Amino acid sequence: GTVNWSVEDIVKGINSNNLESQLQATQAARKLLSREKQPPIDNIIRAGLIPKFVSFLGKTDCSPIQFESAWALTNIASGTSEQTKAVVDGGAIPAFISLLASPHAHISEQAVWALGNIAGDGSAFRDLVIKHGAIDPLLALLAVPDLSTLACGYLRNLTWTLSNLCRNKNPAPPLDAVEQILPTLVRLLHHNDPEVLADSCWAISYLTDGPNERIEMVVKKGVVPQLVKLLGATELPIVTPALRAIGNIVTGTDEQTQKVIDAGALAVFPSLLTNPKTNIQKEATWTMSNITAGRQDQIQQVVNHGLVPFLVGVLSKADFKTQKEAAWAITNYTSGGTVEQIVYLVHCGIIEPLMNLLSAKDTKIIQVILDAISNIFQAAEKLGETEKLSIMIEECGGLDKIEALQRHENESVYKASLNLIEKYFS
Amino acid sequence: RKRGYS
Amino acid sequence: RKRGYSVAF
Repeated sequence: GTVNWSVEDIVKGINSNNLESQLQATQAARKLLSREKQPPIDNIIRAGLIPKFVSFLGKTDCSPIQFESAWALTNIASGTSEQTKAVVDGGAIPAFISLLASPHAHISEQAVWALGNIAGDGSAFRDLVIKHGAIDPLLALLAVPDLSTLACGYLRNLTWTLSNLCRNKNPAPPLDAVEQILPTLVRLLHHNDPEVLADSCWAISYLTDGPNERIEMVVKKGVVPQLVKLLGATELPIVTPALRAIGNIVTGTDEQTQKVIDAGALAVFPSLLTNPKTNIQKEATWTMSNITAGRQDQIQQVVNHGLVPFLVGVLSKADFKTQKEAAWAITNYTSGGTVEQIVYLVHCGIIEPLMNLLSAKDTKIIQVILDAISNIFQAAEKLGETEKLSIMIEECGGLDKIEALQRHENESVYKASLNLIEKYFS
Repeated sequence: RKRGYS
Repeated sequence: RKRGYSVAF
């Protein structure tokens, strides 16, 4: 009936002065815009159908045409930025916000979905959706005693749309909008559905990706222990944003980093630092690097949790991106650590894998490793054990690598390598 | 992210 | 010595 209609036929039906013909043609457009291979979104836009679909959103007297036009517009808004813009330019934002209060759950959900696509386009459309007042009716749909009474798909779509209102930077979402959403986000983070948990974690990872003031807003809501719990989840779509959020929090103050340690996050790192997913190992090692960039008592917690052998491990063998982050973790540790802590790092076998990485064709990793060597030598100078370290670097073929770096293209590498040879290998 | 319906 | 996600990757 409404299957495989041409755009011309859809236009003829929508341009008729018959509500039922308009409904049948709108359903036909929805089905066209719903096909798996190449939906004709641009053809529907060029035919001038977006203003007609937006006017159909306001037809309270005909709920099926509201649903069909909301679905058609959701499919257009899910496309390119230009396609989303066409939906916004048609006046769809206030029309979709008005549909959030609809007595029909399938229409309200379609309006939630459409607004998530519009807000997800970027900062400007996210902030425009907020200015049109979407946050209050969206939050009202979740103002229930128990989230378990809501339909699964309905809750998943609401969580996803709220996460897009938390997403993007330059600028980050408005402070008052973040404050308004956060109590509902904390509640969704304690829900039992894995898709709700994944998207709630993604929302938290976006909000913590910024200055310390942004991290503070989140950490003050007491979510860090729940994030550490999710960091231990078996589902990879939950662990990925939970680790991103924890990794973002430890870029903050020493006090914000301490809340992550206090919640017991370091006990999860033996498995994260050996995770079969390279991106988990990489971001776990980045997280570790920001913790070793902290206080000496925080470096001590890394030691006590037996995580230094795990850092020796990732430095020895891992994908290059993880090895670069491991090099950073070692340089941060050696910069802020005590002599005893630096001595412990050498005893765990850090020298040989640190030297083997000097062969890498990446100027940044060479600079970072050369800095770590200098810091380890500075500790050895305080104990008068520089000779023991010089022999150790010579034996694993590290001397041949530093000597070769004296003729390197980079200025900082050339200067640092010449300094180490003149001070400890002459 | 953006998502299509069906 | 803290590095944000964009600084690291």
